[PDB]
Amino acid sequence: KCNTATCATQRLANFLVHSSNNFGAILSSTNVGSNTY
Repeated sequence: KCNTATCATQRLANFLVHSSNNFGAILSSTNVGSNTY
């Protein structure tokens, strides 16, 4: 354990870059075909 706000933000940060980025990654797979995907 680091210090919570430390080790926690470090894990919390793991979902920060994933939970927020993964979105542009899905929106990035819809009109990718435009036609009937």
